[PDB]
Amino acid sequence: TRASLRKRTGRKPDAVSMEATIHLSKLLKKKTFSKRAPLAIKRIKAFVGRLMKTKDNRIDASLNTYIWHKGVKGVPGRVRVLIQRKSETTEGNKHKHFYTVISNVPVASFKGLTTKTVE
Amino acid sequence: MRTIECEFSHFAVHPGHGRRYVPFAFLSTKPVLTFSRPKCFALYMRKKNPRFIPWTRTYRRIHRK
Amino acid sequence: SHCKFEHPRHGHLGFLPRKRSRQIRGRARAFPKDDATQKPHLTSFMVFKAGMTHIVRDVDRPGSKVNKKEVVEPVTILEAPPMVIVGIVGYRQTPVGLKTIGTVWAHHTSVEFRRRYYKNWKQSAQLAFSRQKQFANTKEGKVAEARTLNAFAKKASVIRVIAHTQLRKLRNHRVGVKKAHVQEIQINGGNVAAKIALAKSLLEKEVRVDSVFQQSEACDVCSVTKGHGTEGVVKRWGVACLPRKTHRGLRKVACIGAWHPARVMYTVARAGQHGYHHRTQLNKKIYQIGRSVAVEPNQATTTYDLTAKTITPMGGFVGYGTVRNDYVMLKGSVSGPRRRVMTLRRPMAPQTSRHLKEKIVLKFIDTSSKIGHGRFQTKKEKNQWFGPLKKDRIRREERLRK
RNA sequence: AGCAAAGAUCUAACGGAGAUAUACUCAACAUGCAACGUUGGAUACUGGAGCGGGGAAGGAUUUCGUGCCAACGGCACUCGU
RNA sequence: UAAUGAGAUUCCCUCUGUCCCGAGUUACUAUCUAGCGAAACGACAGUCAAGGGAACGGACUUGAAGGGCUAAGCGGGGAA
RNA sequence: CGACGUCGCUUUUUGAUCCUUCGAUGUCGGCUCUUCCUAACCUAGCGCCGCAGAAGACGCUAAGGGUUGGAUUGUUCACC
RNA sequence: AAAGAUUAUCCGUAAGCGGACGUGCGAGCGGUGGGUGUACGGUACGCUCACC
RNA sequence: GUGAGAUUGUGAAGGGAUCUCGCAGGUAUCGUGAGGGAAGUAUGGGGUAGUACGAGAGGAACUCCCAUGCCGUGCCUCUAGUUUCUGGGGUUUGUCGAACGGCAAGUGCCCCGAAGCCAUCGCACGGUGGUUCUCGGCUGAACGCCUCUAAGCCAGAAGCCAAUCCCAAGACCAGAUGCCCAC
RNA sequence: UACGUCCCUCUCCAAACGAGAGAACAUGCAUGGGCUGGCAUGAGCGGGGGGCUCGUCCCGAGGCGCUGAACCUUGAGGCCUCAUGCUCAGGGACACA
Ligand SMILES: [Mg+2]
Ligand SMILES: [Mg+2]
Ligand SMILES: [Mg+2]
Ligand SMILES: [Mg+2]
Ligand SMILES: [Mg+2]
Ligand SMILES: [Mg+2]
Repeated sequence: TRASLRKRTGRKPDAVSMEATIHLSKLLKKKTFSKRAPLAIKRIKAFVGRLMKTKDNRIDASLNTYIWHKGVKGVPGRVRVLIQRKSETTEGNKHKHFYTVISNVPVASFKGLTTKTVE
Repeated sequence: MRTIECEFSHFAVHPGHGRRYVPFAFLSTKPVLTFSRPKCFALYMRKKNPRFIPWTRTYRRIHRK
Repeated sequence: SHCKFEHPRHGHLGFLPRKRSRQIRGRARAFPKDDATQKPHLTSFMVFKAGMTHIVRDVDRPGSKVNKKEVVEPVTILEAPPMVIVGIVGYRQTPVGLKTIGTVWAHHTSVEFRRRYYKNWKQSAQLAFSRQKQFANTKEGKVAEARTLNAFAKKASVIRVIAHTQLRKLRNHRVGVKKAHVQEIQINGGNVAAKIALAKSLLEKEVRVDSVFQQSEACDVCSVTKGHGTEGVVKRWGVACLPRKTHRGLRKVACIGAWHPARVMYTVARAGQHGYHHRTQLNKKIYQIGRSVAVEPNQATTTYDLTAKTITPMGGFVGYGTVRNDYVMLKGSVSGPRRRVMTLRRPMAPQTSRHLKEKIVLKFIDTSSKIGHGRFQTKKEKNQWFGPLKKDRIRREERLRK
């Protein structure tokens, strides 16, 4: 098929970091105006959470400021966002803990921007 | 049938698409006026010229060619 | 005391229970009456709904005010990839009913046919029709095929074949199902020896829609209604809405019965499931049996309209995509949303009225956009209204820069 | 049944027992969720007939610091009249 | 009887979802979860047709139904 | 069609009664909605006429389907 | 619902009548294997494992 | 017989007997159609015809077409309605120093607005057989003729019952099937 | 024992919740491009009633040009495989005294 003819390598390393645009208007359409900025944090935590396979997602106040900078009902249509996956586990856990710190990338135009891995 | 053209914007009005209209001060040559949009009929009601609206065919034939 | 004035009651009471359909597909509860003087032929075919549009045609109706004048009629587009026959069942009459004698199979079944047997095909052993495939060409299994083919010739009055929609030739992105839709199509015509020979000959061979129907006929469309959830009594039954100053609410039936009989009746309108119901909807006149784009790049082109254009509108059918296969085009509406499988079945109504004998020639098929207001019939017409735009003059600047 | 007037909260770091809590042959998501206080930052609100600052009547320690969470503060609490 | 009236009445103009005849959107509920958690009510209980009867039965007589258990409704009965 | 008589059906009137309910059965008409009955106004077949046609009187089998919009009145009713 | 209903292969009809692998080695109807084109893209049709 | 548990009211490791049921089905598809529901109903025009009938005045009807009202089931191509796509723009007051980007006014307001939903405000569709009532008859006696009735027949209502249509095996379907298991 | 089914995950022809239709390494999802539509010509820059300064240079709503520009376009869920990203022995529970 098309998913079988892919140049699939191994896993990416446990510290990976990539930039992605998330079209936020497709997630916030006809939601009530007083909660569009509260549950746009949740739609970013779910976007990178099923992307990096993490439950710990940190918003890193550059991104919190960006989706709130036009009030609670003026959430932008897109954000170019910087994911960084890390690894830090409390001593004694039977399983390894990964977290994700998501931050802002200011671009001034979202056209022609696809997903790229940085560093 | 035939392709009528809109009164305001001179768009293409193919069969079963537009909405025709006939006023009390009717012309002998154009008794019924064909419109393609409500936006065409709305600028006809506020009595705008077809030129000076940049998306009609009257504008595009006097300014841009 | 009697009701003070009379209105006819709300809703047909013969479409009860207004519960969800047991299955999403159109299924014929009755085929046409078998005329054994005819030639053996199939009676139904599964098509998928692909939006709708309108046409222009001139009317041959002597006596009418629209005689030899052009009308605009709405039509619905139904995409029809051919169905592949995989079985032959045969039914025998009993005083209880109509009992199945058995089924022969095709010796070669599709992946998407035996996908219908799995809730999860990719994570499975995929070994369905695997011991029937190898027993069918043993010595004892070639006997048992001919054993039950003879038992059709002895006992069966009704011969049917089993087809499936063949969804991999339906290259559709939005019909997300990959397992095939399976139904039985009844053979009508001839005696039982003449039905089985037509059932044997088109076995493991695909049957195409223009071999079942003709261009200017009618048909029945067994199909499942578009679903609307739990709806109240005003949306579901069409009752009158109460005056504005009513306490606890408007969109209700005021009296649900007398003191005696001290029970609510089944005739009283209540709330519950509206939509997703099976309907049969006879006398759907067919206007165009289309042909695939690999054969016909010019599908909507008429004798009287020489614009070279396909059946798929500008920007596609909304929510569906592109009609990539053969298609039937019917007058009017059929019950159901787009993407839903529908059964075109031959009519049981007498097709003798002069409205239904009328041969159809078209003059225009609307291939304008269904997004927004349709304005251009082809993309060649939008590139002549709009000249070179800005994004074209910088693509022409990259093409000179190379 | 309900806990629907008085717009509204979000974020990171700390604090806290309140976590990042897993019998194997498991990289993580799919097996520890929810919830608390403080400071910073963002976003709002009250809008000077104020969820501002003082008095009478009434109350009489609710004031303040420090500990502390059994019961109470109709959800919660590490907070508290 | 002019002026005045949250007074009672009638017509006309403007006006409109009052209506023909309904449709569609919003906030909050209902609805689902987390925490918390009542009341009214309660003989026993609860499918009907006819008959009889304190002369309108859930129980009696003869018939007709009825596999069990659920969620959201709803206002015909329980002379609620 | 039918006086004088006469034999009756009906329980959409009213009177008569006082059986049931006064430790309560919410006491009118609209509005809404469903069903039933026939003593049939319209529609399907009919017979019969002081039935030429056209309109219609009377009757039969039939309750499957239909039986409105208004002015005044709180009205059932009435009346255009 | 089949017809041994008393033992036992099927096919086709009652009188008839078609054939049915032969003895661990063989063969036959067959499910899956390698290379150069056919019917309405990819499935079929040419030329190692089970069963008789 | 073979697997699995329990004998929990007074300490502990043992192992006797006894009781309870598990020991064959699971999953997936195509159909059957008893029984129940149940629907389409009215109208006007054309011509037939200014004909039948009639002194004249007047004045029909069926086949056959064409439409329509009420109802029913859908549908969204068109047209219309709806916009929290706050989509694009316009505009007022306050406010980030001004432009930019905006924001506040429980969606500030105005115009256009996709998609979706939706209107007799648009569009499409709405079909067969019998039984027999009234009745008119046919043969035909009782009653040597007569008589639709007594036996027997014919034709036959928008009624009734089926077909189509909707739900459908607690209607318990040795109806058919795919694959595993168990015999 | 196996075939398998179900949950979690994804999709929306379904939907109060269940159930349903589906998919389960799949152009499946994500973003971009093009189309299709919506509005109506973006920021920025440069050349008109009048009015300052000492023919020139500044203040000025509006206008014109680059510019059918700019933006929006599937999302409760328009189109096109048109390009690239992401998946790395899917995980739990039954089937099973
Ligand atoms: Mg839906
Ligand atoms: Mg609440
Ligand atoms: Mg304020
Ligand atoms: Mg508390
Ligand atoms: Mg006063
Ligand atoms: Mg029936």
